[PDB]
Amino acid sequence: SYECKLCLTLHNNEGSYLAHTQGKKHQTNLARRAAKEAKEA
Amino acid sequence: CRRIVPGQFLAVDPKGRAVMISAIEKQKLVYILNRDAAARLTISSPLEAHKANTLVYHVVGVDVGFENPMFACLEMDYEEADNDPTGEAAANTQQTLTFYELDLGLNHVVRKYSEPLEEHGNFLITVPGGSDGPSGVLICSENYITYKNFGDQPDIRCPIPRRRNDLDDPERGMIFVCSATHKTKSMFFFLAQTEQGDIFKITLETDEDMVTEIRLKYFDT
Amino acid sequence: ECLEKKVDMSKVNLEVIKPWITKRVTEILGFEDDVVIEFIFNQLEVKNPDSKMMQINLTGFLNGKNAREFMGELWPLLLSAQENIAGIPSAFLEL
Amino acid sequence: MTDRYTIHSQLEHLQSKYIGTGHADTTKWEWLVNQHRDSYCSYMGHFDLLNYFAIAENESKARVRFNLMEKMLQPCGPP
Amino acid sequence: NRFTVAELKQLVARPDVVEMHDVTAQDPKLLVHLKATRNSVPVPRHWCFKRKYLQGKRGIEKPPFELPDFIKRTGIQEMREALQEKEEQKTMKSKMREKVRPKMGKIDIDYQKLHDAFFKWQTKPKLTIHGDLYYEGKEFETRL
Amino acid sequence: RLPPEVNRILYIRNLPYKITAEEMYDIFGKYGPIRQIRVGNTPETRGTAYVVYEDIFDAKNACDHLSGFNVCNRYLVVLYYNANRAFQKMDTKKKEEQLKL
Amino acid sequence: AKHHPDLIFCRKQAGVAIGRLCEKCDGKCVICDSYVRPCTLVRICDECNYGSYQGRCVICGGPGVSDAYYCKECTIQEKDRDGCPKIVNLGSSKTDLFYE
Amino acid sequence: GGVWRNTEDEILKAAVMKYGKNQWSRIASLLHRKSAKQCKARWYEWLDPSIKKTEWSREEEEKLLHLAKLMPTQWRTIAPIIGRTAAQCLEHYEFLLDKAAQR
Amino acid sequence: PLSDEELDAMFPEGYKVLTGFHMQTEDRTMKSVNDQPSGNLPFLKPDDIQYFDKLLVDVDESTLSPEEQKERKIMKLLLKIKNGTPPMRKAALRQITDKAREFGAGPLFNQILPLLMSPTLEDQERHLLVKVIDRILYKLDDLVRPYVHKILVVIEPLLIDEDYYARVEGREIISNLAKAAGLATMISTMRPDIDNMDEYVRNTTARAFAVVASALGIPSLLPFLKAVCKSKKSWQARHTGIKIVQQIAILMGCAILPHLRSLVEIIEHGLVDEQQKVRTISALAIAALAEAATPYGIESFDSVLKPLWKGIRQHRGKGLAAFLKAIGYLIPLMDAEYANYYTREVMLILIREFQSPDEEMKKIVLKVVKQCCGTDGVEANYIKTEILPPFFKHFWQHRMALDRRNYRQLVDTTVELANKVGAAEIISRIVDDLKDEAEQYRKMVMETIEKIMGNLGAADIDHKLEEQLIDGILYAFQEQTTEDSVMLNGFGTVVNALGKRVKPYLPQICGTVLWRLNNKSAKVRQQAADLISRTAVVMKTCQEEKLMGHLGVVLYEYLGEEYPEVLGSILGALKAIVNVIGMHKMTPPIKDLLPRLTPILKNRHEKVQENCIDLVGRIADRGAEYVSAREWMRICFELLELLKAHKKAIRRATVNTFGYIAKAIGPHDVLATLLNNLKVQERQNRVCTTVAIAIVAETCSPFTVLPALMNEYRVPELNVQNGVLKSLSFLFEYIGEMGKDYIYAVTPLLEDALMDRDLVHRQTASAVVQHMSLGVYGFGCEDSLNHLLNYVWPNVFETSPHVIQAVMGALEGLRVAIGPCRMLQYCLQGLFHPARKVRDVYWKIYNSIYIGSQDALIAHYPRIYNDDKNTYIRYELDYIL
Amino acid sequence: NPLTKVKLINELNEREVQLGVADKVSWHSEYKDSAWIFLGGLPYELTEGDIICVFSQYGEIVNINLVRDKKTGKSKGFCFLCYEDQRSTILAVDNFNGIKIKGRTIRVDHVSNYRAPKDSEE
RNA sequence: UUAUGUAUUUACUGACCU
Ligand SMILES: [Zn+2]
Ligand SMILES: [Zn+2]
Ligand SMILES: [Zn+2]
Repeated sequence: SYECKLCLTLHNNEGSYLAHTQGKKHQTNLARRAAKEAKEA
Repeated sequence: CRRIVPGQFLAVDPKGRAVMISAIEKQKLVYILNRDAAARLTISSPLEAHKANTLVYHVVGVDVGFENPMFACLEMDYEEADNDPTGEAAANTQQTLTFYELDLGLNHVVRKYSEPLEEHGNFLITVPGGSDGPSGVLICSENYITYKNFGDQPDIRCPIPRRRNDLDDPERGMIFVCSATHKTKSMFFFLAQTEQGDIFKITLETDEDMVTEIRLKYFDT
Repeated sequence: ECLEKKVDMSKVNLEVIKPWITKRVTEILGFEDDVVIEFIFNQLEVKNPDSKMMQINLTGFLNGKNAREFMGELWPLLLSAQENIAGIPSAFLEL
Repeated sequence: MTDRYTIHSQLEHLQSKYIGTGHADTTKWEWLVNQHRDSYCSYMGHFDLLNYFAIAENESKARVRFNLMEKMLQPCGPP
Repeated sequence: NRFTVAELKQLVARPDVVEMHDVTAQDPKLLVHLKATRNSVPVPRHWCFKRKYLQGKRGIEKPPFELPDFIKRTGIQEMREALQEKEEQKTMKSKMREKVRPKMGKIDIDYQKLHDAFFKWQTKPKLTIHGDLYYEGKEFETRL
Repeated sequence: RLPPEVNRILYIRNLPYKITAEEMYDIFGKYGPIRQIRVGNTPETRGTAYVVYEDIFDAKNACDHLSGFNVCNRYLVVLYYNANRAFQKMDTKKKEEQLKL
Repeated sequence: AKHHPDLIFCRKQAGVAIGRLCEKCDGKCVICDSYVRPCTLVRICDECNYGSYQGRCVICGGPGVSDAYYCKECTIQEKDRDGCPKIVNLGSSKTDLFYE
Repeated sequence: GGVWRNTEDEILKAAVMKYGKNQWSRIASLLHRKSAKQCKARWYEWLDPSIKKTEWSREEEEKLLHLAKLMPTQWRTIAPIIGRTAAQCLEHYEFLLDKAAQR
Repeated sequence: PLSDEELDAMFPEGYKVLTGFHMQTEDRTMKSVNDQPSGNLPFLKPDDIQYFDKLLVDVDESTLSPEEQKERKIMKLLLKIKNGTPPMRKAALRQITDKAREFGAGPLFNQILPLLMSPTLEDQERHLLVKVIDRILYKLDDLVRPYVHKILVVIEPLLIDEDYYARVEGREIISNLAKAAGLATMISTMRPDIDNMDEYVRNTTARAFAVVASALGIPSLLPFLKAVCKSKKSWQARHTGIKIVQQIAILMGCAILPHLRSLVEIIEHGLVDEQQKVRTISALAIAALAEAATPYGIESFDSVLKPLWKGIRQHRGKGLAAFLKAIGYLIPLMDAEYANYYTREVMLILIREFQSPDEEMKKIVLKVVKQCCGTDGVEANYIKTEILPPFFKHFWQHRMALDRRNYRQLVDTTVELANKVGAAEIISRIVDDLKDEAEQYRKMVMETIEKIMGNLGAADIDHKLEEQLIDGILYAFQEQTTEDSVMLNGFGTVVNALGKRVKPYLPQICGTVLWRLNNKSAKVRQQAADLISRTAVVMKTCQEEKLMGHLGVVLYEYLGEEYPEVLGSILGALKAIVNVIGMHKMTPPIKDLLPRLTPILKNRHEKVQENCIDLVGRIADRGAEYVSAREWMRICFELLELLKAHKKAIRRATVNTFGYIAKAIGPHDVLATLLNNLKVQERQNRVCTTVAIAIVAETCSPFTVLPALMNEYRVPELNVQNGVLKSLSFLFEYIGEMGKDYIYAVTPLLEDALMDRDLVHRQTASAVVQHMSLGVYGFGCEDSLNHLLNYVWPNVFETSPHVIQAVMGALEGLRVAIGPCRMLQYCLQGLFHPARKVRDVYWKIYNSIYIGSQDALIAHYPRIYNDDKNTYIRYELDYIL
Repeated sequence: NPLTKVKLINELNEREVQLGVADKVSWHSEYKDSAWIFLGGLPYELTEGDIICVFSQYGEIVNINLVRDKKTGKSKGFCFLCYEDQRSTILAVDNFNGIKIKGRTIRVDHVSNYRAPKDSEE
């Protein structure tokens, strides 16, 4: 089974994963972890 | 050795037609024994005599000569004894002699008679009846022996003979431990036994078909 | 509460008690039945009856007010007749 | 009179008619009194625990059975 | 009505078990008596959590399974991996062709080696006593 | 002939909002005598009506030959209402013999 | 059974009448509901064996063929020493399928 | 029925990314409900990356309201002319704008 | 006829009273109004737009919105249940049961009840609606108190309904309504439906009282029956109450017995009443009670025999018929003197009433003859002189074969007359009518003969009569129209009774069958093949194997059929021949019989599959030397597609054939097949190859399957891992006490399975722990189980129902293995825990321990010290010698 | 009970037409040799002539027999009819069974013996 | 970032089922 690893979310099949690329934007809430990565832009 | 399922107390009809196996609480069973044409023993389905919240101290076969079989048992109902925190409600909760009559015509067990007791009896003794004797149940108890039989017999009390001045009693009662009925083809007697070993010869001497008075004597030790 | 001082129907008559109860239930629900008057009969057949079960099964037909006042009427008549060796309550001893 | 204590039984989910089982809201006193009653019927049930208890006093076996039997009504004390 | 962990911890002969919820019981003294009775095992750690006992095992990837050694010394792992790897190359053409014309004797290992591995070479595993209940980490705390 | 068809009633659905009072009297006294009508108040029920007659055959005339009849420009559908309920069981009526018959 | 969780057992006192299973359910255990190791006959109560209901299947209520049994795993758990295992109600299966 | 939920839309996007344009049986071979006709129908009707599936302009609306008067039906002839081109996005525009020109 | 007061009492609120020519149309004002509502939901039929009318408009939930749309979101739910796809059905149905306490009984029942009270329902819609009602009766306990009567006036005609399952639905929900509404609500509710004028509601209220009497016991309402039956203002009340007594007797059969006496003393206040209806139903109630008692309570009926005797002497009409049913049911309960006396002076009335025209009295005397000749009294020559000749004169007609309750009663009485008189006396009176031209009448005569000759035997039939019945059953077998088996089973039972005396009829029969097996292909070829399967038994025990070898080879090539139901009976016949001959001595030998059966095995019809693998199973264990041993391999790829077969007898026979194929060719080729089968996505196809893995395990011992089955837990797929755990479940369940050797090999597997995140892993490993726990009991393996208990025990809090019942079965299976002491040690310090969520689960684990072993816990309880008022120390255990 | 016999004699013909029983053995071959039929449940307003008018549709009834009571009554409720031909009785028991005249539903069956003055089912 | 309520697929369970 398939897992969004930053998301920590499980997925039964393939189209359950690659339709989880749009909701719950931790995908851009890694801007906080990028601000911890670098204190500027 | 559970509390609810039967097996502790076992009574049988003296003619040999039923048998009751009973627990110390809540549930009793009656099998109906017969014989079929190979002279072979057969057993019916177990009849039920369930009665909730009920202790049973002893059970015994009441002799009734080719009548509906009856079983006598010393019961005690304790639900008001455990509902009342005052403590005195469980102090005045005397036993009941109860008679279960098996309607062979209707194939079930009914509580026929239920009479309280002014002391706590511990075990019962069958009296032979039908044609042989005054059909009933003796009731042994602390410092007493009592013939009770339902319907018309007044309750006959006989206080148990203590010894002369035996030095074991500050305050202690005296019970029986054995029954040992005997049927000598003229009369019938009972070799009862107190807890020290003092066998008594209890004889029922009845002027009517009703009992009149009971009497006993120090047989041996 | 007051319905728990026990009764023994061997101590009481019943054929003198029925017309009062018929008259009361004709007062209570207005008209006449039989099956509730025969409820009174058949519930009071048993020698040591129960008053709480009586009150439930009359609360069903009647209001739950009228069952309450009916038990508070009917149970002291049973006690006032079972005290007496005659078996008759005070409303029918005096009248 | 009475009020609103109409609770005759309900959905027969498991029928725990085995007395002594107990449920979630079972107090200390209730399961200890079931524990004492099961202990007493197992004492007089087995012959040999009744032997062991009769040796400790000098009381005979019917004395011990009558004592154990009359204690099964209220063994722990009043509620 | 609910006397707190101070007094309840003062009363009990073993105060080392009374917790922050035992005050909120419906009978505290027997609860911390049975909590301090001798050989009991406690309630699992996840009765109060929010995570349904193992839904915290999300993103960690773990090895498949270590076979015990007496099974691995039969060669069944190597034969089985070999024919799985050979079967991963087959198309449906040959998977349906060798369904009706089957080559057999693919494994045919022996019966005496397997009998010896379960009967001569049986290994007692590493068990545990009855107290050692399982919680969620429990094998990543191998630091003891 | 026809018992199992409930009559003296006629459910009317998809009826215009411009019905002031008169047009239901028109269409439903056109076929025979009327008992009355029911006009809704909820904007659901506004636009959906009942009509009750004193005659069975007039309700048959209505429902046999007004099905999908187009009117002021929304065609209505007719059915037979189902009487199933009440709200108050009427009581203490006398309705004595009184020597009328 | 264990599969249909809404089926209720009779659970009254087991008489002398030996239980029977239909032809569709021969070999099934009654409680654990499996096929292997039958060890103990089924005794059913007299109300669930009366008149029209004699020799009828314990589970299906179809016409019985062979005798019914408990597993060894029901026996040694003493799941045979409770009431009679005659499944009473027919609920939510083989009813809607009849309506389908 | 042709319901076309998301877990087949995204697999169709992956399949058209892999296989191609005039090759539809080979990508209906992995969808368990759909035929190749329905795959063509969706990937040109909804999933085509040229479809500007939002952003109603003002030039195209004044275009279509006297383009759907030239040829009054026929929203597959005037769909490539408008270029909104989903041929029902045009019908959405035309019925929405004749609701808003009525109200 | 109406007035305006009844009129606005009738209608709901939200309402107020108050040639030709051509031109054109124009573009409209968009006459496109909604007729079906706003969603996907279902389609609405034109009759459902009163009940679901409020859904065609959108609420937009505000400004028309109290909580009431929440209590008419149930309108959407009833529409989704009544007319929807089954996912929508179970979705809406689970939703309405989970919120049934939230919606309340008011809105929910006053929408459900007028929907059922529509004249345009359907049996499946009635089924789904009564499903909705009984599913909301578990949740609305003690809340249907106003709504009992409004449920009953809908539900009650389910009791008198035609189809049986609708009657069972009626009885079950009135029993649930009885246990939910208590008792006083019932007596309050259904009393005014006694005196009511309509006999439909009066009969149906009587049956409703009977079913609530069964659900709540007789003596709760026995004063009510005693009340309503002695009421004397209108006879309809007495008729109704005695009808109640009748249906209580016919509902709960022998559980009326301990209340019988106090129940029969009601009924004898009837039988003397002035209405013939009341006396008639009092006799019918006595007949139901006497049917129900059987054979008990005869001295409880002794107050009834004198009015029954006076009634049968003085009356004539239907009161005589009810009295006659009553005495016919009584006299088997009676001792032999009084029974023989009442028999010998009721036979005169029965001979007087064989002339009777009415059909119900024909049914009643046809029942009375069954019981009044079974006892001891009526001797044989009396019966065969004048009981049976007018019997066969007046009852063996054609119309009594048509009516099914007159069909089966007549044949079941004719069998009893054959029990008393003899075999050939009845048979020789009806054997000539196996040659009749009514199919139902030949069916009746054949069922009569098969029951007689199965009960008694065939020794009484001479050689002047067995040819009569042989030609009778041959003519009857040749000319049947229907697909019934009754004449097939009749043929089989007859020839099994004749035994070896059928020897000069086997040429006639086998000639008739072999010619009979061509016949236009007109489906009387499964009659010929079924007849071969039925008479295959009698030819071995009659020293005939030449003609067995003759029709074995004929059935070898009638198996190339295109009709499936022909070929299924062919395979059934060939199966019966393979049994009745040896396998290794049969004329189409198994070397070239099984290869004909391997392409038959790819035929997806259920009958052909079923018979084919029964035959392949017998060949695969008893004849495995007739192959290539390549051939068994290329059919054990056929037995995987021979799963997924919707009959469960196929699926449990094919796993046996895997076991036998394995014992032939070894468990390393069949098992790689069954392990490639474990990745399919389909149950019915993975659980039944898991079972086959356990079969190939236990036949050819594990250590032949268990290394590879232990290996394939390492394959990273969900299905194969749950498959090897489920196969360990079935394996330990099958092998039992051989689990003493393999428990250390699978404990490191089950610790990983119970340690795993997914809960299906944990439920399957818990089932394995259970079966292993019961298989190693008493062998000293209580250390491994106490290890695995530490991993089972945290699964206690799971609320998925399958995994909670799997772990709770595992705990009550570990009770006996490691002890009640160890399980009681784990139950303690959590029975009293503050959360109820943990407390109730540990109390039901403790209840399973307590009822599982109550006495063994006595040593194992903790010590609990004394508080202020109570003594909690069991002192008797504590003191010493 | 008084008119479930209507349902039973109707279920006879419905089960024959269901099973397809030929007319040689279609139950009327037992009530051969009898042109008599028992009526049942007539209204008491029915004279002899009105019964002849309704049941003469399949042939003029030769011998009618109402059960007029002895002195105090006028009609009890039966009638027996004897037609010309027995097939008229077949037609009448098929066609006139379960029709209803002025309220009450009537029934027809064969007789096969004689004019029995009172035995049959009131 | 644990989490809800729901619209809602997809997977999975019970040797479920003619
Ligand atoms: Zn089992
Ligand atoms: Zn039962
Ligand atoms: Zn079955």
